[PDB]
Amino acid sequence: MKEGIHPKLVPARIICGCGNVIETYSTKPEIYVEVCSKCHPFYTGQQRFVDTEGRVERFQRRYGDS
Amino acid sequence: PRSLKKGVFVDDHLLEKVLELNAKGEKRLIKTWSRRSTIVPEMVGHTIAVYNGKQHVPVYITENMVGHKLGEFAPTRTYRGHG
Amino acid sequence: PLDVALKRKYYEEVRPELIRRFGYQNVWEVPRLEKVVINQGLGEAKEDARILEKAAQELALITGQKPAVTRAKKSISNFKLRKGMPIGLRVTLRRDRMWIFLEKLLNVALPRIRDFRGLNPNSFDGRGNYNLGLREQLIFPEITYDMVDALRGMDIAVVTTAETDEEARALLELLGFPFRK
Amino acid sequence: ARIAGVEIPRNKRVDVALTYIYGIGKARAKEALEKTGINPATRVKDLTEAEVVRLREYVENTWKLEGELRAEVAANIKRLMDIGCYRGLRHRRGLPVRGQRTRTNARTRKGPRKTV
Amino acid sequence: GKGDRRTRRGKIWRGTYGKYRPRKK
RNA sequence: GCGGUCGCCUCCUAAAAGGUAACGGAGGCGCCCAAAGGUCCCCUCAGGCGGGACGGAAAUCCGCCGGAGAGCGCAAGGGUA
RNA sequence: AAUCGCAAAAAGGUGGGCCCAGUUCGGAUUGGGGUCUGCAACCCGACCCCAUGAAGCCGGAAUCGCUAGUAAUCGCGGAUCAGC
RNA sequence: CGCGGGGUGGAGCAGCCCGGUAGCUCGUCGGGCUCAUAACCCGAAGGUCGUCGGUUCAAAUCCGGCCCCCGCAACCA
Ligand SMILES: [Mg+2]
Ligand SMILES: [Mg+2]
Ligand SMILES: [Mg+2]
Ligand SMILES: [Mg+2]
Ligand SMILES: [Mg+2]
Ligand SMILES: [Mg+2]
Ligand SMILES: [Mg+2]
Ligand SMILES: [Mg+2]
Ligand SMILES: [Mg+2]
Ligand SMILES: [Mg+2]
Ligand SMILES: [Mg+2]
Ligand SMILES: [Mg+2]
Ligand SMILES: [Mg+2]
Ligand SMILES: [Mg+2]
Ligand SMILES: [Mg+2]
Ligand SMILES: [Mg+2]
Ligand SMILES: [Mg+2]
Ligand SMILES: [Mg+2]
Ligand SMILES: [Mg+2]
Ligand SMILES: [Mg+2]
Ligand SMILES: [Mg+2]
Ligand SMILES: [Mg+2]
Ligand SMILES: [Mg+2]
Ligand SMILES: [Mg+2]
Ligand SMILES: [Mg+2]
Ligand SMILES: [Mg+2]
Ligand SMILES: [Mg+2]
Ligand SMILES: [Mg+2]
Ligand SMILES: [Mg+2]
Repeated sequence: MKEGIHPKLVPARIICGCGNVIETYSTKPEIYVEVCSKCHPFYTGQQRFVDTEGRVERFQRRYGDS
Repeated sequence: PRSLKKGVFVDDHLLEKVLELNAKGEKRLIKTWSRRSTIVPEMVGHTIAVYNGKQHVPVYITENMVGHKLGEFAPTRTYRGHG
Repeated sequence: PLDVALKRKYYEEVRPELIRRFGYQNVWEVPRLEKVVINQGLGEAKEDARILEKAAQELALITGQKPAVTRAKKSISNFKLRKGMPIGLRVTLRRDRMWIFLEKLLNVALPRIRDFRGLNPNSFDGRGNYNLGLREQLIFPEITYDMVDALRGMDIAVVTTAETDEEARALLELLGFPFRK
Repeated sequence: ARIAGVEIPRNKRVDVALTYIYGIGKARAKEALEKTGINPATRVKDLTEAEVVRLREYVENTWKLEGELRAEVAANIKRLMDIGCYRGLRHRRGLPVRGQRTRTNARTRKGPRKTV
Repeated sequence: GKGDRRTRRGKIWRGTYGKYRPRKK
């Protein structure tokens, strides 16, 4: 790369719903990310939290017995 | 929203004819005047003819019309825009 | 820095599982990553360069490279635009510096997308390369939310040595790319 | 600090800064406060990073919000329309769904006047 | 305001009672 | 007479050298550029398909295909990667 | 039924919070979950709760009311009435 | 078929030189004043620029063909 006119890019830290991401290698070492969904939080590790599909089923059971 | 439950009110004359169509297992056009009543899950698949005040409108039935009433599928409007 | 977790994961994980899956006779035949091109379509900066440098400021902060400023090939009235004028920002990152970038893209950025149930499994351009469009520059860890003045996304073009995208798919998958199946 | 999906509130207070989330009102907010054992009177401007994470996980996991909620709403409407439901074909015509008189004052749901 | 059923003054206006205006003298 | 024309460039007429007429068929010039000049070094188009937030037929980007149909300040011709 | 009940009067008063923010202003619309009346709440009831939070930052030309316990502003009751 | 000027909201006119945005009066529609209409006052809608092609990044505008309009000319014979 050309000299000057550049960001430093240095080994860094990171935080999330997980714990730590040592990899990084970026400017501004040590970062606090809202939620790294890579550690296992969110969608991956298919939580499917707040599960759904009430719709028919819901009005079905409060109906079969009302 | 809306409610009424702890009763789930449905008229007879059709409920009897709907049940009498499950046993023997026969699906055919069934005319009614009762839009005051809820629907299925024992009617699911029957072509009930709901009344709109003018004439009976044939209404297909699927397991997602369940929670609602019969009149909700037989409009009393006839609008077709303005001008 | 020649370590990098993903660069490691490619050789000692992805590369082998790819061979026993396609049966490459040679060593090179197996798909290598090369060249990741990031391009901001920025008509937003028609008659104001002041807004074009703040973006470059941002792009180099997330990539580690100062981007090059593309310019309008032809004049095209309808939406202003004459033969000159800075109309875009683009940086081509290759080996290593591409690796450290692609790693944070998977383990931080995409995770921070409002919604997101997977990347499009049809953005493969047939000859085995993948493109994806982001809608804002806040999903990258380097961004502080207090450095922004307005939201501007970008185009990301990942290119692979794999002749087919049937294969190009596996590479990206095994690398840890979240596809919507 | 970022909570549901994203949505960064700030200052003012804590029981109000939660309302600014899609899916959270006076109740759902003023509730999670003494359920994660935190003082509302303080401002999100200042609070231990610990308190911050009790919120996000509590709220973002207790129920669905922002994107997820919105997605479910528009999804219920699609069904109402799909089925031929009157309550549903009042969504096609973009007209008031809950009774009401459209002969006049229906603006909010009908839009600005198109005089003739 | 007298139109926010989700408050004291609102509940009074309509004349009803509830969570935001409980019956308790 | 009235009308039109009057010098210069391009094409055809022009009969495979040059040249060649008519109030024959059609266009253009009366400028322009301190870089649109000299040299050295690099670079190669137009399009077509696929791919990609706001990008739409077309703004910027990636992929393959693309001998020139692009470009060369303005007419036409010849020329030219 | 002056001898019980509707019944809390409301503004006010005290204390505290909001700090000018389309905002703890404003509650329209809409999704969801229920209560009650009624044979029956789809068209078409009211009410509660959760979420949604709209237009509105003071209204062009015009125009109404009121001379005192009036005008403003605050609540309460009744008739009709299953409910509204 | 000579020469010159034109063709633009419903009417009549600008805008065309010089490129890049279509303006005026009337009328039309909605509201006001009036017992009522008009006058009057407050608001709003409405034109692809005769036509086909060309030029340019861009055409009511520059260029060409065609169709209509107005004016002038048609003399010695
Ligand atoms: Mg009987
Ligand atoms: Mg109503
Ligand atoms: Mg008041
Ligand atoms: Mg309020
Ligand atoms: Mg003469
Ligand atoms: Mg010759
Ligand atoms: Mg091309
Ligand atoms: Mg393309
Ligand atoms: Mg395309
Ligand atoms: Mg050429
Ligand atoms: Mg030429
Ligand atoms: Mg030539
Ligand atoms: Mg040539
Ligand atoms: Mg009472
Ligand atoms: Mg507003
Ligand atoms: Mg509010
Ligand atoms: Mg204010
Ligand atoms: Mg008097
Ligand atoms: Mg009253
Ligand atoms: Mg009553
Ligand atoms: Mg004229
Ligand atoms: Mg005219
Ligand atoms: Mg003129
Ligand atoms: Mg007028
Ligand atoms: Mg009028
Ligand atoms: Mg013409
Ligand atoms: Mg040119
Ligand atoms: Mg034209
Ligand atoms: Mg004479």
